[PDB]
Amino acid sequence: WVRYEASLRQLEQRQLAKSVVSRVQSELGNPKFQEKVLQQSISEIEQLLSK
Amino acid sequence: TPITGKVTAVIGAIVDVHFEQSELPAILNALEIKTPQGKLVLEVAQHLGENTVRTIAMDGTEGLVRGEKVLDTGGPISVPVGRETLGRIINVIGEPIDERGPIKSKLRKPIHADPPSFAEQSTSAEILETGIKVVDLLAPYARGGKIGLFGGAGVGKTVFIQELINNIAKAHGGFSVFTGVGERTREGNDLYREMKETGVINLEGESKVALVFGQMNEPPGARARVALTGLTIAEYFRDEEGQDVLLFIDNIFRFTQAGSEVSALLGRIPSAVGYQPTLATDMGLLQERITTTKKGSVTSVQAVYVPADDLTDPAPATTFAHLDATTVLSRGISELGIYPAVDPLDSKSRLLDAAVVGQEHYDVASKVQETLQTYKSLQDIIAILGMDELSEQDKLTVERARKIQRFLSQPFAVAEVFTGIPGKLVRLKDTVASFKAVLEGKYDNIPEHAFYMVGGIEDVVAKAEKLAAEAN
Amino acid sequence: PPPVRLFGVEGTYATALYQAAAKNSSIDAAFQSLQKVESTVKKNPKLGHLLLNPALSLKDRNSVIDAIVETHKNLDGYVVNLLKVLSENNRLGCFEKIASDFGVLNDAHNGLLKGTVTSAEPLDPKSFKRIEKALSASKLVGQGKSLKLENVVKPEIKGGLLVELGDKTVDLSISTKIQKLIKVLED
Amino acid sequence: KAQPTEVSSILEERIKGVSDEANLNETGRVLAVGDGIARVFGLNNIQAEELVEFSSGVKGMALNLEPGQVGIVLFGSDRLVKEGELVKRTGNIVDVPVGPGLLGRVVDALGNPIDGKGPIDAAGRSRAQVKAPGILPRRSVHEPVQTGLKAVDALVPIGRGQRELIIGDRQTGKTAVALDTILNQKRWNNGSDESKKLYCVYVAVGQKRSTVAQLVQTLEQHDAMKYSIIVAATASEAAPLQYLAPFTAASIGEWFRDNGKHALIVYDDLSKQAVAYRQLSLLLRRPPGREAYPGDVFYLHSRLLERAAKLSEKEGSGSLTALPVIETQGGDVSAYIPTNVISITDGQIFLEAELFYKGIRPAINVGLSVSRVGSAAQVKALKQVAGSLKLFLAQYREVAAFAQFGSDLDASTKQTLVRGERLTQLLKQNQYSPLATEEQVPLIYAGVNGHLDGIELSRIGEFESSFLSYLKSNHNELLTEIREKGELSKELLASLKSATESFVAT
Ligand SMILES: Nc1ncnc2c1ncn2[C@@H]1O[C@H](COP(=O)(O)OP(=O)(O)O)[C@@H](O)[C@H]1O
Ligand SMILES: Nc1ncnc2c1ncn2[C@@H]1O[C@H](COP(=O)(O)OP(=O)(O)O)[C@@H](O)[C@H]1O
Ligand SMILES: [Mg+2]
Ligand SMILES: [Mg+2]
Repeated sequence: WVRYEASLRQLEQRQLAKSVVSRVQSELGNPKFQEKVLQQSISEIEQLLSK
Repeated sequence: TPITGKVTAVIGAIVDVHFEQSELPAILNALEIKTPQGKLVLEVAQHLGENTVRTIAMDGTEGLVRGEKVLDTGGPISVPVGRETLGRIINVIGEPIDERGPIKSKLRKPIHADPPSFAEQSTSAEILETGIKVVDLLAPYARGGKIGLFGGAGVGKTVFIQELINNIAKAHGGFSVFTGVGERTREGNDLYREMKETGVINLEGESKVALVFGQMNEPPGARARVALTGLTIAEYFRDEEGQDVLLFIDNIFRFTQAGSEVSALLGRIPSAVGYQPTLATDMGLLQERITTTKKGSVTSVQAVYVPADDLTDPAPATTFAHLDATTVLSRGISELGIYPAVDPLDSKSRLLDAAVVGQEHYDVASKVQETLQTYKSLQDIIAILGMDELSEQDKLTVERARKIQRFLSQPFAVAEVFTGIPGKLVRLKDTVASFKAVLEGKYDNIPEHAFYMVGGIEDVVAKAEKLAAEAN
Repeated sequence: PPPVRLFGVEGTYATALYQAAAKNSSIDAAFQSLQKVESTVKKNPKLGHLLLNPALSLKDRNSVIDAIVETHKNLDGYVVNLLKVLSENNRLGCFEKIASDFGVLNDAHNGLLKGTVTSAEPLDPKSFKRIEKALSASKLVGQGKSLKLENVVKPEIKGGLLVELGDKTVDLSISTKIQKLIKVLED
Repeated sequence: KAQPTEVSSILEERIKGVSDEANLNETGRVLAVGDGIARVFGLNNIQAEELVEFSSGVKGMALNLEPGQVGIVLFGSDRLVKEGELVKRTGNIVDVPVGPGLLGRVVDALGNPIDGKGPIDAAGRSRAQVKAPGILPRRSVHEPVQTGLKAVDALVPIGRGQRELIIGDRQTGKTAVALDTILNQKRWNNGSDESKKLYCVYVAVGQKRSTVAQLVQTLEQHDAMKYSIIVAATASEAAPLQYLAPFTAASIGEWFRDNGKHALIVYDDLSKQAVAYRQLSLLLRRPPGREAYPGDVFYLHSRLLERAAKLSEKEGSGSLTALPVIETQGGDVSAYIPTNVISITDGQIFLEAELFYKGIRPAINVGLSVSRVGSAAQVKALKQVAGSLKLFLAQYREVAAFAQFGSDLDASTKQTLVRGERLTQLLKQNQYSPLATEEQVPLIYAGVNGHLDGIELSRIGEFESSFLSYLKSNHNELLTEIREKGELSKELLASLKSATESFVAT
């Protein structure tokens, strides 16, 4: 039973991986570029200023 | 203004440093780098050009970045010398391996010096009563000369070195220096503990031996240059102190192995069977720096690890010609039961002269060699043709040779736990008399096993009596 | 010491030329001469093939040199010497490379450090200006030098930027970040 | 689940902090790749043997630092990495997790958890390349290692801290004797005295994943996985993984050793490690030294096996017993790699193929198998009985060869020959059968003391079982006395003599 539960955890983990990659593919289609570009441009500006 | 350089290339144990000035350090100069864990020393090997030179790392190039500051000492690697080094473990860079504080040596001689000239060569034929039957019989050891202990892996080379140390250094009287070149650190620890127990090393008092360890865990440059460091210690002890130096260089073949090590990455074209092209020359200066001069003497005791028990390998073959006394520890005798394994034929010394060891000793040695050679020649005859299918004289010679080979076995005090018999010692005159009596056939009726693991002829007759009593 | 380290025979001549120009303090003249020579090479595509030819003889290489030298009547007092050194060393098939490393040496010392702001899409020019000022004001290889960042539209980046400047790139691309969570998700 | 979410959030916050801190502190552009070695530009001030992060995700490490280009060996498949990939450096020397959490866990060369049992909890990170302890930190090998083989491995022991070699051809029993030793260590690591526990660590380098899976299955079948680390690099991953896995196993071994604990490490089949280094050096622009092998193979074996040592009481009295394994071709112990490893070790254990095919499952040749702990670093009960039995057995072999050479006072008429043949037949063992030290003295004592003259070679196999049953059924007094004392005294010697000549009639 404990190894069956370990296999259950492993299959839950791989199903989570499939969900993550599916959501990544979904993000590859939706317009999610300009806002994040501005966000990490500000992040890199703050990184340069912090030093 | 100290000479400063910047590291450009780090290839394993090979480090390339460039100096932004015309003042380029000379070859063999010591280049120190301040590492977070301590100090790393580099020895210049070649001048590659463009104000860049090639160096050999004395320590592992841990965390070596390109452009790290390098400082040139100005001269070769200098190690502490004098009576202070006695009873102290000496590293390749001279730093005290032991944790008994620093070394307050008055001088720090460089490890790269010219060998003594031909004029200052005080050759001698003095005998050395080591206490081992075979070496005292067939290849007598020369006091103040160079000593060889050729042998393969697992043949007793380190055991023979330890036994020789125990036998001689205690009664040597003069100073000595043990030099570990590319050997196991555990064996060095055992040797250090044994000489501490026997009184040769006295931490709280006076010690007759200086310890230099370049153990086989260390980088190739350290293995190559520890022989030079110990040689410098021996040279200072011989010249300045004027004492008979009992130099015990352990695994001298590791020097040539490290030379080939650095040679592959130095750009040198490999020599035969992959050795370094400059093996002959560099080992020539190293070995010729050991010699008997007018100031004193260095009795170098070297053990050579022959690769694959192949005596035709260039390094042991040239060490044969670059050495006075040879003691080959053949594996074929080591596994035969006579673990002393000193092959009674290729183990030759220049002391085998009628005017040196005496006419009787020379005759005895020649006759025992004759008997053993008859045994080797008739090995196949006994093997498949048949021992009984042989002449009476040939059978008698074969039996005498077998008895002699069994007699060549001698228990060692350092190998008491190994052989299980106390390591008794035998004097040269006793060995000569016993072997002369044996060659006369006075002990033919005695079984061959009586000569097994015994010392003098008294031990032989005692073992014969005890086996007769126990067997009845 | 030359401003930057150059390696290989294609670049040893460049740093030698830079060292020679440093003695005469005529780095600008040598630079302009090299640009004129490579412009002449681009003017005649056959001439570029002439340079790259390794079988072309010593007299023919010398004739090519006099051809490229007689125009402009002299490129520079030293770069013609470098050209004839290349001829006697048979290195006319690398002159574009030597000019490349000499130019790299030029921006190394003249305060013209170059950067590669690579992105999946062409960089918006309003956002382009924001990148320039921040890195110029920052201390990343900053000792009073200008900056020449240029957008590098590549498909390897999923999105975002890799601000590259003097052996310094920031792992700010969103592609590397989404992958970095994947291995730990697969634990 | 709940843990992946918070773990991911924390680690990506740390990732953003790293990206926003000091840029990345150095980078590089890939110039070449292939066979697990990658050239890269940049990295002007990169540390030596330093881990590097690749954009694709493959790990790396710096064996070579040329002017301009940097020699990086690829830790994993080289398929992912391409030209122009940014190569971030981790800022530290190559490390591996070390600690008590690695017990019961299988990890790769880099120390990442590969068994899928969860994250690795390590007290710290130790460099894969660590200088071996010096002369004074090292201590003489005196504490025995219970091999549990009921063979020459007992009469000539291993002891705590020895690098006892296991030479022989493939499928001769090297892995077999290694696993028997690991299983036998359970009897001592299942207690509470940490001074006698031997926390094993396996190095399954150059081993197929099916074989290592069967090995770990056998380990946990005998409840041996609780104390054994299976840090290894299988044949699936790249050559640098194979090259580094034994060194990181050595790092774990020193962590156990530097903490005062005793650990047994078995470098299983270092030959693939040597040829993996060959693969690195061929395309890393290091010319080979001898016999197509780069010269530094001897040096790497030196640094890797000399780290295995017995620490002194000042350093914690820890032990790092090593069991190196080499796969020789055709029994050629005179080949290069043999010569170096036989010269790198403290004795060897020969396993010829002919003895395995003859029927002797241990298949160990007594004649050449030597060690530096003869009648030392043993229990004491076995060391007094057979402190010099190896030389006697070698002489028996020589005389038996001599006996067949010519018909003389030899063969069965030779007491030495009879004793040697009976002892050689005695020294046998079945796999997965760890035998304790207490049930080993009476057999060897009967062999050495000439009590097996009238037992016959064919009946010695039954005599072993009968004698062991005799002790474990109706003579457990002296057996338990030997086990608890760890030595046979005059009383114990007399009792064992009583038992042996009482049972000689049966
Ligand atoms: N007199 C002896 N009796 C029994 N065994 C010996 C004797 N001398 C040496 N040995 C064995 O030989 C081995 C020494 O091997 P050695 O030749 O020193 O190897 P290496 O030359 O590689 O150091 C020891 O392990 C020891 O067991
Ligand atoms: N009593 C035994 N002792 C040792 N090995 C045995 C025994 N009985 C069977 N074997 C077989 O011997 C093999 C040992 O091979 P092994 O030594 O692991 O190969 P390698 O030397 O390549 O690692 C095992 O696969 C096993 O099936
Ligand atoms: Mg040796
Ligand atoms: Mg195996």
